Amino acid sequence: HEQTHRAIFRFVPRHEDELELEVDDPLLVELQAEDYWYEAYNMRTGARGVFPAYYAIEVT
Amino acid sequence: HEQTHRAIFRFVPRHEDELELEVDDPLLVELQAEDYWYEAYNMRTGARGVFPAYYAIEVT
Amino acid sequence: HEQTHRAIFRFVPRHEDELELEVDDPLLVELQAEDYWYEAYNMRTGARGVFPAYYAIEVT
Amino acid sequence: HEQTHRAIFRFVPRHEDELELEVDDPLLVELQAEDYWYEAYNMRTGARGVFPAYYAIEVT
Repeated sequence: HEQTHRAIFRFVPRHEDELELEVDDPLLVELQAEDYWYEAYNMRTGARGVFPAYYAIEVT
Repeated sequence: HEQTHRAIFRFVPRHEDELELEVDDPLLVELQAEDYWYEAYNMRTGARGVFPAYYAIEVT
Repeated sequence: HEQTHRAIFRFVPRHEDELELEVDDPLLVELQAEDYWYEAYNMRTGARGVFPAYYAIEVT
Repeated sequence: HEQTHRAIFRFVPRHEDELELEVDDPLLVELQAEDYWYEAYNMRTGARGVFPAYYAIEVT
């Protein structure tokens, strides 16, 4: 589908379900959990996973 | 010992080693890992654990 | 229009085009430049100007 | 002399006196102005200048 967010901080995973993030990485957020994590697809690396909500910003 | 940082965003753990954070929580960071995670002690809840570096700011 | 961000750090200008920021100041970001600066309107002081991107966070 | 801080956010100048910053750049802060700006020397690029205080953290 289409790009919803952009990563603003670098995020390096420590757990299996976490998604790696480079700054300015295009993201397609598929779910915004109630516990403040985002389930998304990294369009640069073609990878799915979760990451802390504050590491990304919407693109609008 | 003494307070080094202050949590600025709310962080809810998903993994055993992660530390829960409320906004404005006093933190005593014991280690600043090279992969961008902080090992700290939450002075409000008396709990140890790790969390994403950008969720806290130094107090000076 | 409506509030988009919130200032999180105190920012005191040094140049004519920079916008003064108090912590927790409501901001209406009108443009997110590609060089990492934000052109915004401070709803508390009714002033326009630019400031470093990391000094504000979206409100959602 | 010796390294005092580390840049944590990317900073791209807009004015002559501002100092460019890459994330994790070693900095030798020479002055901590009262208006929240830092006059420093970037040890990676060998350049002097000023930048917003919150973009760097001490190394201790």
